[PDB]
Amino acid sequence: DIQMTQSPSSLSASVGDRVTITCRASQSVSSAVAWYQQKPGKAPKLLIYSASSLYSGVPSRFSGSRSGTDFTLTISSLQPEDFATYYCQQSSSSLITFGQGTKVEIK
Amino acid sequence: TLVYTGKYREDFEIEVMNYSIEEFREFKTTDVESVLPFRDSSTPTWINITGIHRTDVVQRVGEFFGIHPLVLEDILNVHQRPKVEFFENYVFIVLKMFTYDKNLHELESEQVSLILTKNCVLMFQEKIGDVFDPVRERIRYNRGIIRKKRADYLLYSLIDALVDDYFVLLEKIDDEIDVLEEEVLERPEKETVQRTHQLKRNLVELRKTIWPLREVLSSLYRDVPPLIEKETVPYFRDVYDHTIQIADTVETFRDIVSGLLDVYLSSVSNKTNEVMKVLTIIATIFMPLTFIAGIYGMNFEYMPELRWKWGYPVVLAVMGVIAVIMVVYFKKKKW
Amino acid sequence: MEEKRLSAKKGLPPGTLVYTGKYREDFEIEVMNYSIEEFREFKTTDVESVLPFRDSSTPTWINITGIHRTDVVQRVGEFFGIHPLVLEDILNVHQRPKVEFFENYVFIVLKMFTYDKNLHELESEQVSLILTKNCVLMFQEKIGDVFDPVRERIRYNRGIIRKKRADYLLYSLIDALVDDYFVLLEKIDDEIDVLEEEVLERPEKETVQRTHQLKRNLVELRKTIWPLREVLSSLYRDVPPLIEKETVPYFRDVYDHTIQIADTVETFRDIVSGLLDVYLSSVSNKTNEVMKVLTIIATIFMPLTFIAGIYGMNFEYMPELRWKWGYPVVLAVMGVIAVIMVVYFKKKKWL
Amino acid sequence: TLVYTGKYREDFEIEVMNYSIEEFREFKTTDVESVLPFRDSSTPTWINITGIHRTDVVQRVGEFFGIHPLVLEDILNVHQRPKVEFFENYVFIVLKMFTYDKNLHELESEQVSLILTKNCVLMFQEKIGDVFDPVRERIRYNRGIIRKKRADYLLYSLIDALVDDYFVLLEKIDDEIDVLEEEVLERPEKETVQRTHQLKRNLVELRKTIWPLREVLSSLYRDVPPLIEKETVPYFRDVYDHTIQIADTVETFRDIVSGLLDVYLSSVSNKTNEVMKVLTIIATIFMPLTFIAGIYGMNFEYMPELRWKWGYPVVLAVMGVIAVIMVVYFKKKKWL
Amino acid sequence: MEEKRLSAKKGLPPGTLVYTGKYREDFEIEVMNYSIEEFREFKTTDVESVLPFRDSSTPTWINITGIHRTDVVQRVGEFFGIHPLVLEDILNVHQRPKVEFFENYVFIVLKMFTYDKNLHELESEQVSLILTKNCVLMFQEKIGDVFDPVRERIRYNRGIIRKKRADYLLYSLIDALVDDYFVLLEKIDDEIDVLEEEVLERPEKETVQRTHQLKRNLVELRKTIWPLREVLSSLYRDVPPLIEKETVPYFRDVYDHTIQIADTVETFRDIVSGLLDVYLSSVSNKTNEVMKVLTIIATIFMPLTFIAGIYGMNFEYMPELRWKWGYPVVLAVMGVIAVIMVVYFKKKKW
Amino acid sequence: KRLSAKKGLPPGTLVYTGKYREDFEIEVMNYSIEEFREFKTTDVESVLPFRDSSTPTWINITGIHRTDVVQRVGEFFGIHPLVLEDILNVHQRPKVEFFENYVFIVLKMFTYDKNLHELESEQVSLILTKNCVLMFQEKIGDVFDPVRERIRYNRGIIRKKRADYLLYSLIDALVDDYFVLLEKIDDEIDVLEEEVLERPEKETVQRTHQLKRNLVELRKTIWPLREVLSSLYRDVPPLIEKETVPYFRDVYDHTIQIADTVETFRDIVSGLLDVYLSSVSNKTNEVMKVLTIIATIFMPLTFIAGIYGMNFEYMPELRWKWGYPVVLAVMGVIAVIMVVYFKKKKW
Amino acid sequence: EVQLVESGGGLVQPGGSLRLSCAASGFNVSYYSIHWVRQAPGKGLEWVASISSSSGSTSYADSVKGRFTISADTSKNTAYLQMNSLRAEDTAVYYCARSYWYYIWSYSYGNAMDYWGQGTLVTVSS
Ligand SMILES: [Mg+2]
Ligand SMILES: [Mg+2]
Ligand SMILES: [Mg+2]
Repeated sequence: DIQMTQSPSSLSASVGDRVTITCRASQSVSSAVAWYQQKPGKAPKLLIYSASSLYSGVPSRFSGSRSGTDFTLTISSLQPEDFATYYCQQSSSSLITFGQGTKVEIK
Repeated sequence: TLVYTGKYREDFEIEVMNYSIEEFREFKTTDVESVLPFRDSSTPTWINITGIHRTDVVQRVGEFFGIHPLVLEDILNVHQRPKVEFFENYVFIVLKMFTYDKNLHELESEQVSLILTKNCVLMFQEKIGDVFDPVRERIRYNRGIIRKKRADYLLYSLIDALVDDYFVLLEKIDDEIDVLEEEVLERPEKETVQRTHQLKRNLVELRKTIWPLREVLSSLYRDVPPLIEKETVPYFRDVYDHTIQIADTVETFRDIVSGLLDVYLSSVSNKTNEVMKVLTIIATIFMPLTFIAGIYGMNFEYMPELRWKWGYPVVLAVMGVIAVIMVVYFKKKKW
Repeated sequence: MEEKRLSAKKGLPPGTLVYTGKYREDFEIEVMNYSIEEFREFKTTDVESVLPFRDSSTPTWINITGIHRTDVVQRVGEFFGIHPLVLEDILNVHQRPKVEFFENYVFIVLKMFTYDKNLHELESEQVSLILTKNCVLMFQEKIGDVFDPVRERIRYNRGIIRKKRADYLLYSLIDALVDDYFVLLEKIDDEIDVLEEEVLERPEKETVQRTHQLKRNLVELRKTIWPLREVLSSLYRDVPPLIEKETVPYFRDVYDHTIQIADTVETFRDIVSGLLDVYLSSVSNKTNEVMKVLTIIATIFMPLTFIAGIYGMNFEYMPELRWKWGYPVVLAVMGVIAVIMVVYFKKKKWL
Repeated sequence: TLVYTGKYREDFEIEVMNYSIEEFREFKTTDVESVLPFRDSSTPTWINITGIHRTDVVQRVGEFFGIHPLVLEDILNVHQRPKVEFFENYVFIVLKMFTYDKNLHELESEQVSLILTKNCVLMFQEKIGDVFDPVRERIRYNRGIIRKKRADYLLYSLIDALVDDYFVLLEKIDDEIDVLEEEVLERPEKETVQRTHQLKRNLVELRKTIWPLREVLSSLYRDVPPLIEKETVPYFRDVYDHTIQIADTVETFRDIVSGLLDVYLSSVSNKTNEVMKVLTIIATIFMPLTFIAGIYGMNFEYMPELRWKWGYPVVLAVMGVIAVIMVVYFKKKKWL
Repeated sequence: MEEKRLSAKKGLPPGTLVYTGKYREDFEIEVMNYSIEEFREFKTTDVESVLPFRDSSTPTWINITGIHRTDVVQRVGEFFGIHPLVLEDILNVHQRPKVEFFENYVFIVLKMFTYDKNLHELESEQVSLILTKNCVLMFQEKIGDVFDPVRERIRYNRGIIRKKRADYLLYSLIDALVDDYFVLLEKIDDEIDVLEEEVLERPEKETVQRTHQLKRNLVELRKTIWPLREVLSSLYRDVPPLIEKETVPYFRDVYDHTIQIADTVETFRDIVSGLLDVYLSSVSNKTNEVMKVLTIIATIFMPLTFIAGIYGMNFEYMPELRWKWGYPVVLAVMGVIAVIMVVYFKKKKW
Repeated sequence: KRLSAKKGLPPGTLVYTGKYREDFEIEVMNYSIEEFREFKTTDVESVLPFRDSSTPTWINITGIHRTDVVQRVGEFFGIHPLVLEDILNVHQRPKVEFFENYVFIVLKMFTYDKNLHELESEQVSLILTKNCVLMFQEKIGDVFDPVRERIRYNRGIIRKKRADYLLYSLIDALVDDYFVLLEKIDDEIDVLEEEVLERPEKETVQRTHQLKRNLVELRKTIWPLREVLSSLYRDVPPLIEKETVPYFRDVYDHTIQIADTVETFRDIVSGLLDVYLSSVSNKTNEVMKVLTIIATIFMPLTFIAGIYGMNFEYMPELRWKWGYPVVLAVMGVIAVIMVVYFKKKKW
Repeated sequence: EVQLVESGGGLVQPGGSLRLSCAASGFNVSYYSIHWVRQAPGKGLEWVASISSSSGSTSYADSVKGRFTISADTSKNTAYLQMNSLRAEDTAVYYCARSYWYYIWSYSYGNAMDYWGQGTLVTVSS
């Protein structure tokens, strides 16, 4: 199927600096990439869909973009509520797969 | 006689796939006479000929099955467009494959000719490699109702495989357009204009190919010939809808690339002005200075500046003076 | 032509209706029930408190805002017996204005054009209308429309809307939508004037980009206006059973208005096309000035450099020992040549 | 009734005019208490409300005559398109007047609207200064058919005066087109683009003003008002003919001005070519020559240029002949 | 001769049909008196067989191919009761498509275009259809139709053309013409595509007249399309008694087809308009190529020759003179200047 | 200067706004089935007795510069002041006016000089009253001689019919003149096309503008002609008789055809300037290519000469081993390696 | 108001079976697709199966295909996951999600998951 390789595996940062998480696809995933945020013990939450569209209610600090096959999630001003694990998910085909995750912690 | 127009003559083989509700039985041979007598088999027979450049075998095969020599002309007529022709004992369809390369953005095409007959379907291909491996899997491993239906369902399955490959090609073209959008709007680059030209050309080829396929599918289901049968009309109608869905994306992509070209070519005159400004700046501040050097570089005796108050530093300071006045002259009126 | 079937798309389950669009923030249902004497209105979130308006006597206006709620659209269409292809067309915004006549309702696709001053972006939004026997069904994407004057007319019994039936409500909605195009086409006017002033003063690439955005926007406006005029013409010269005979002149007036809509957009198109050539003339004039500078410099200083090289060659025999060693004479020759070139340039008015 | 744009604010005056063969009357006032001359209907009534700055006079005259307050804002509002209305008790028409300044290419648009009741021509102005004085001169000299008609001739006379003003203004525009034409053809300059585009936009605004006026007069003439006595319908048609002539002249002016700009662009793009010719000729003649002058400046020690009838005039002659042959090679191509 | 010169049509007494066309070499009549169970075909070159079908109860399709003969059209018109002021309308090729209703028949004038690919020119053939009583009278100037599928459906039952009356035959012919218009539009699209490639990649001198010929052909095409929609609207919106009222949806579909054709023509016109303006930009880009080349070379070499001259001019007591290491230092400095110019120009922007 | 009579007295003025006053002659052609009569006289009253004949007559008034004679002629016929003032002024768009007693028709002439490429117009008037027609001309000379020849030698049916056929003959002669004018202009368009394709000059833009204004004036004169004949046919004035309408149908169709022809001429004139601009741009590209090739060949050679030509006492190339031929060979190699770069990219 | 609730999760012997019940309230499962996503302790999310109730379309991951079974109940407005031939590597927290389709291009569609359930923990050991 399609592998989503999400890098880095983990990250430590402060409050206010830009956080960028990258996800690459095995083959062409035509802008069908969505980003999720999960906190320990809680169900995942939707942040981005169509690789650039902000889901309703999500703060404007979160941003996404695609350049061909690779995808990036950007948090412009990191805030204490943002420390969690982030996943990239593709739904180009009927067999939909996730990335391995990325844990954002305190520097 | 029969003449082949294409440019693929390196290989040739014949692949056969008979099947029934009970069992399936496949061949990969090289002799035309071996595959010849499958016409009268009550079970569906799928015939694949990987080399049509060998005009002898493609001439031999059509004589037995009873296909008019005009379709023989068309099968080896590589330079064609998709089309479908109905006949009393068979129906003749011509389709196009498409091979794309990400590293080298050229859209290669291979022509496939389909002859649906009674309980037998003939395939004619130029090179090795096709899009029908999933159909082979369904035939081999009973993966669907393809085993329970007749040759019309096989024609469905093959046309569906072709449109699936078209969807994959669309995915690759979409990736290329996504990259080129930023590579053109954000920055100017010498390679990008040629890349945009190639993308436009490939989209033109896709548009010239896709609409005949849409008309072919509409002919297949809308006006029913006896071969297709009534049960298979919904399937061909679904394929027709898929073709609509491909064509709309092709139009959208063409509009996007046309907009990119329009912007780039609209941004040309001031670029010409800037290059001329650079060249004029360079020439204005150096040609008179070279003249100043040359005029004191003449082989003239009794010239006043022998050692008059450090003549060489005086000349160099003069050079600096004209350089400064020339550079400030441009900045005042902003070239 | 066809039998009005579902599209049976790929990579998508067969019974699926999909909202084709970008707006997923707002959902509201505004019902506006009125008669000659009575009047009421209420916002709603659940659809089930709106279905009992299908069977009624007063003319009702049901305004569903937010079509990304495909469940609400399907529920409404099922209650009102609307063909699933019609719901698919409601949910598909990538289409031109349409008008379809059915045995029990009319289905009109229209477009609203909000234009913003900054970034000069032309934004579009599909609005869909279904006229049933007593109910007009409206589907939108976002909050914000052009139907506030109609709302005030019902709320204050102004006009004559409350005396007539749902046909007049449909006419009022279409009339307000068409009249907003006049606001759009008078907004574009001052922007064209500003572009003209800028191209008279400051030629840059941003002006080119602005002018080409104008051209693309006007092409899209034409592609939206022409099907709109055809839709109004069909609403006029077809007399469906649902629209009474006394509503036809109003639709005629709407068609008339669309006429000068298109006429003035054509005039704006060719005037900005003229601005383009004004731009090219100005930039070519600037390049002419700079090229004159370069060619004057070259014309003066190629021959003088050549003469300096000639008198600066190193041969065994030289003309040095004559004409008072001719060095000031040679310099005077160079000066005379330069003066002749300069006056010749000034003779031809060469800046 | 109070709301209006009225970009010009100054003193307000009112002039009336009642005339006949037997008696001659003319009065001036600053206020409209003189309601007795109105509604008499015995003789034609013409009053020139020279100003709309104060809305009270318009409101009062609307109270006295037919009002229909929906159009009071229209008559007050200068920014309103030329239209026509057929309300009862009068006829409502909206027109415009233009004044051209050659020195400063701007065309002022002072809105003028006429309402005509039963044997009373209510004539509303916007500013002091009219092109309507031919009619007053005709009345004072007591000539023409102005006296005998039943107040349906004054509307035609005023519209004819307005159309004559339109003729003279398009004549002035014709003069302007001719002068910019000669400017573009023989003596181009930098700001000629500004003049041409100002003329173009003026022509666009005049088209937008006159085009609706043609169908306003079409509705007025083909759909005759009930108050017209039908004795001089041919004059009410000659007005329409003059309007269509004005529209055609505006269209042809727009065409001519559109062509002039492209003539200018061709001018500048041929100037580019002449500059390029000069630069290429000079560079290509003198660059090989300076290369030879710089290569024969090679100092070294062993130079085979010694003697051979002296190399100085040999190299000078070969430079001259190569320059001449290059020039004549450019002579056949007619570059220079 | 031709169209720019107008020496024809000048001196001729009225009362006689005059041929305004250019083809006077092919005359042929083909008749299909088809019915619900039978169809009769009779390829003829004589008028006599045509007449007895005027009062036939079954549908009849008279096709007079070649109208250069005055007497043939005269006899047909007076036999079928066509008004005299209409015969010259059949005989007038220059006038635009139109429809003129009448009490017992309908007069329809259309045009059919064939596009030559070897020489990009549009040719038009006048066609006149008269739906009188139970027969359809069609007049042409040359052999070669777009109604071959209609003929096949008449001969071979591929539809309901047989079981209907003559108005359905008229609808079938109109639909055939509209389909051929779609085919014409496809060929024109191919021509515009190849022209756009020509403009975009390689500009030559001969492309500009091709662009103007394409624009002129599109203008003529649009001018012909405009009245066709009006004719179709007059056909279905207010159906005369000669139309069975069971064929309204068919003409309505043809009207939709005409709408689509007009949209395609408008898009083609816009593209053709943009072609020359983008040709100018393409030539300017080709100019800018050599612009940049010359700019790089001049910037590399003028400062270098300036420095060579200043260190190479001759007068006594040069401070740099009498130094052994000056020459390698000078060459190193010149190379550094050259490489910094190269990296500034070609490596990052040009 | 035009538009002088509009300011002043609306009801009517009697002034001739023409530039011709040289000649003043009268031509009268009283004709019937069996009679033949022609004469030339300068007497104003000499034409009065001939108007009372029931047979149709054609009175020609060339060089209408005397206002008194025109006023007298109009007064005898009771000419309306509007028609009387419209006769005199030259710069009036062609418009047909029908009245109870007579019909007023005004058109324009045209002649072309090949050398000066100039278009000039002369105004003529058509007034049909009782059984006579009035001809008013701006000067001597006209293209109406085919009608005179057909009257003289009894050709066609003009002898049998009334003055309506005479009016149609006059209109036909005018349309023939117009067709000849457009045929002449076609030759100029063709030669301009050839010249602009194979020899552009600075004069071509002025030529194109002058031709454009010529065609604009021709269109502004021909469209009212079409409107005049359209009103003449459809409005069916009482004075025109039967057995005449098909002629007017023919002339109306001919006017539509000439309008189409002048529209085609307009499009060709529009395209000529675009072809010219394309040619100029291609020439500029060529000239820059030549300049760049010369510069890129010769600047590095000058640099090479200058480097080794410096005033250095420590140059090894000064007597290294016959260094001058060596550096000549190096420069030749440089020149050839640069020139082979060209002709590969087509420069 | 719109919510998803999971049940059935528990401790099951290897080679065993259990059914997971996804109780949906606030919406109709006919109009939306329902997904099953699991998460092993310490490892990331992994997509198991999907059901389009109205059309009956079902898709499975290879790790569970032919071994799991997704189903829908329009009357009960609930979706089920059946887990057969269970391995110890199927132990995880099982989430129920709801997704909508959105439009990118004509040929291309994507879906995103709005709401989730708190999940049920399935243990397969001993
Ligand atoms: Mg241009
Ligand atoms: Mg030197
Ligand atoms: Mg030296």
